[PDB]
Amino acid sequence: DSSRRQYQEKYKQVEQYMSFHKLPADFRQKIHDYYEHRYQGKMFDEDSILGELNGPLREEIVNFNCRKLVASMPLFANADPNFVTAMLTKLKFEVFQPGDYIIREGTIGKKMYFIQHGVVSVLTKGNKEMKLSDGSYFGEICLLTRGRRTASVRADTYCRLYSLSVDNFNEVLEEYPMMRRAFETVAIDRLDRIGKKNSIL
Amino acid sequence: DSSRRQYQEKYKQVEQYMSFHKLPADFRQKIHDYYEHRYQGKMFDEDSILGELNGPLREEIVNFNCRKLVASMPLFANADPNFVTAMLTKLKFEVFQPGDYIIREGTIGKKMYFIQHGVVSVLTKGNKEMKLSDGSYFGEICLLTRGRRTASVRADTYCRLYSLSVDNFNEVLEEYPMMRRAFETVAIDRLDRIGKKNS
Amino acid sequence: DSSRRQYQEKYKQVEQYMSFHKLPADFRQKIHDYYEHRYQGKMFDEDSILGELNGPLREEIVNFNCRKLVASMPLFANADPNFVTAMLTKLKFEVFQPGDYIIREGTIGKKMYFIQHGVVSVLTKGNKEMKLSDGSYFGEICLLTRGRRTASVRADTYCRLYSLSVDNFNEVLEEYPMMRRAFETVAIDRLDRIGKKNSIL
Amino acid sequence: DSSRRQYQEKYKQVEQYMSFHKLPADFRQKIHDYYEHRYQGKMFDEDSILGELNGPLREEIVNFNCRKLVASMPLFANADPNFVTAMLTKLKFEVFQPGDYIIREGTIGKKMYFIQHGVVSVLTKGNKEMKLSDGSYFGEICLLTRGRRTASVRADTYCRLYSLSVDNFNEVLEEYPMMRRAFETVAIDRLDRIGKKNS
Ligand SMILES: O=c1ccn([C@@H]2O[C@@H]3COP(=O)(O)O[C@H]3[C@H]2O)c(=O)[nH]1
Ligand SMILES: O=c1ccn([C@@H]2O[C@@H]3COP(=O)(O)O[C@H]3[C@H]2O)c(=O)[nH]1
Ligand SMILES: O=c1ccn([C@@H]2O[C@@H]3COP(=O)(O)O[C@H]3[C@H]2O)c(=O)[nH]1
Ligand SMILES: O=c1ccn([C@@H]2O[C@@H]3COP(=O)(O)O[C@H]3[C@H]2O)c(=O)[nH]1
Repeated sequence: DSSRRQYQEKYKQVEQYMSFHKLPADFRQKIHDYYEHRYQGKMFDEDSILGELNGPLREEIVNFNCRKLVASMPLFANADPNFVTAMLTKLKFEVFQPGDYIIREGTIGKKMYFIQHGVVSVLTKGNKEMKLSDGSYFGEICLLTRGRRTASVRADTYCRLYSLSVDNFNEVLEEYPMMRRAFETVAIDRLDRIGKKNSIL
Repeated sequence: DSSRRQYQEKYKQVEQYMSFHKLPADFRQKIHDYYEHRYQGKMFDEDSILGELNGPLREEIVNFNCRKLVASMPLFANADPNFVTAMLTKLKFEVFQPGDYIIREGTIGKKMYFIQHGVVSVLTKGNKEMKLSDGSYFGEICLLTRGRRTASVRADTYCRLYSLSVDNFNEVLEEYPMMRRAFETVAIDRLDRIGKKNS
Repeated sequence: DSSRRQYQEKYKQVEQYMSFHKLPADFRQKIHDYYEHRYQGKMFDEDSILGELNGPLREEIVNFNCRKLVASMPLFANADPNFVTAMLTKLKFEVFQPGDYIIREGTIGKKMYFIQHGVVSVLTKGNKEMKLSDGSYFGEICLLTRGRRTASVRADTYCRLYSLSVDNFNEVLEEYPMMRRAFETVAIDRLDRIGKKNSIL
Repeated sequence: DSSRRQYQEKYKQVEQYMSFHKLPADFRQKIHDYYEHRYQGKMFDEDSILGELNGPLREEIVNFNCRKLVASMPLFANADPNFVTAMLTKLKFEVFQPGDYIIREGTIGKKMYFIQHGVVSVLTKGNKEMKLSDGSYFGEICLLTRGRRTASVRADTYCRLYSLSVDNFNEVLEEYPMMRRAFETVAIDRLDRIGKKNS
């Protein structure tokens, strides 16, 4: 209803914005396709909806909303239910298109990504490409070690991801410190592959 | 008028959201019941409204609105009207449904709760249940001690509660440091019952 | 136009809010009278208007908007034009009604007030009442000394004031440090009256 | 469409505000001219729009939108495309009218400015004027040195400028510390001209 009307009205705005800034045709279609895949014809002010509720309802919703991600992520498959719930309530749903550089090597990293659906290539200067898909995560090394992105990460298909900010990452880890090790273990394997023998983890 | 219509429009938007996210029907009904009890057909941007006023008017409005809560609460009984006002200004209104766990034993606590109307059960592994009702509060132990929750608290009825965050709690206690003692006395008696001591 | 329509629509909301919370009749009329005196039938999103402009236009507007206050305040009558402009751009216009306690003794003070128009009584426990009016300011002692309100301040008439927050106060004073003395001088006179011989100033 | 109407509705609201505050007619016309040049009949919540997108799309859009600025600016000439993107992401678009003092000698500086289109005069007490135009920047000295503005800068034409705050400047320079040198070199040459040295 109004959710569809909000999609339509906001897409209208986007169109006007693009025409005003004279974006080329190919990019306008890309933006079109992004809205369609990201929102599917509906837009909600989720933060204001969830804000209207209480903690327990909010908990149940984030838990059900992220059921697919939870299922496919062994980090989550197995864990303490309060840890999961704390993680989930901080995640931000993001959609990426084929070709997008989600992460650029050498930049400073402020977030990590969990793959619900899609395929990404990890491109490290100095090494071969490798691929990550459903139930993998990436970007954890900068959150753990606060240095620079050790590789680029590029979407190969439409990717539905959930991002976590560094500050949120540390908020959750200060509460469930025993869970840090799980990230670190994955991080050490990846650092080993790219020739960083790394004690900090 | 527009506030009844704002409720109507908002609840349709919630229905649309639940359908999009494919939530199960009984959850959908749970959510419908929550809105009915929480908002009772009307919605307001209270932040926008209050923010259009001045301090004296907001103070007056908060005291008036919480006059029943305040009279029910022994904490406010002997108390400085400025401490009362400081507290009220910082409370967030919340409603819970029967069987909701407001608090879970073992988790980290960031808020405490005052009861305006309803009954809750305090569920402590290792001890008998106890009930709390109108004008008591709970959840204060982790705000004082920064430990884990010592008990679960479950809504037995519909509960209308006002929550106070740990940051606001400290702020107002920084301001009225004589009032910390009242909370400590209660906390101490409940720690005694569950066989705990804390220096 | 829409400014009047926004007043009317927002006053409607207020009315609904009050009926819902069952406020008594006398207080509803007080709120009515407040809207009428504060807004005069018009409402603007000033922050969004001023946000649309640039610095120089913004400067000219705050300067003209506060012409009356500037005129009647010797602190301002005389001062460096950049200091004034910096002060003005931080002030918040507030209206108070006869009987209002603007400030309560013993509380912690986070703002001071400049009187554009109106009369206030300063009520110190332990001393006689005194009055302040157009071109006076009050509440400066807590901003300077960060302790407790040394007296209550109650509106006797409709008062049109401009408030300044402590953080804004210090922001401006870190830039124009030579202006602090002016507040301190007034503060010392008032502290003397209420029996606080005070070196901190 | 709605963005043309948003301009119309917004400008009526500005007219209402100016009438309420009793601003003089020529100021009222000044403000009318500013809106015409700044917004050119359309208004958008760019924050809301961009915020609906993702990082890759916002990056693409910012680079596309600033392609002329970037090509005009020698600072970006040899530069890492990630440093360029970091900077662009932090710029705020601003327009000034002829005779506006963008900066006043002697005041405290919190921002610097890049010129996309227009000419400014640099007015230094004690020295001859100089002009700056498309692709130069100014106001960088106080961002580096945290002193007072060493000169006034006045708009001679309509000026379309992008501003960068001191906090954002440091943030991006924290990230690309090799780029600080470029700003220093310019700053040093301008300090030389006004007979100043700084260790
Ligand atoms: O051989 C490798 C090297 C790295 N990576 C990922 O790429 C990410 C880039 O950002 P980051 O450096 O914050 O985290 C990195 C890892 O998650 C990988 O999966 N396999
Ligand atoms: O015997 C008992 C034990 C506990 N309680 C309450 O349950 C609360 C759970 O969270 P918390 O640990 O921060 O605070 C606790 C108290 O407010 C109680 O009333 N009686
Ligand atoms: O004899 C007196 C005593 C005090 N006062 C004012 O009352 C104010 C109360 O708040 P404050 O303590 O932050 O600042 C105080 C002064 O500005 C006054 O005008 N005359
Ligand atoms: O001879 C001169 C002197 C100065 N300037 C510029 O004017 C600016 C004024 O503010 P600021 O002091 O932060 O930075 C200064 C420079 O960018 C210049 O281009 N040539």
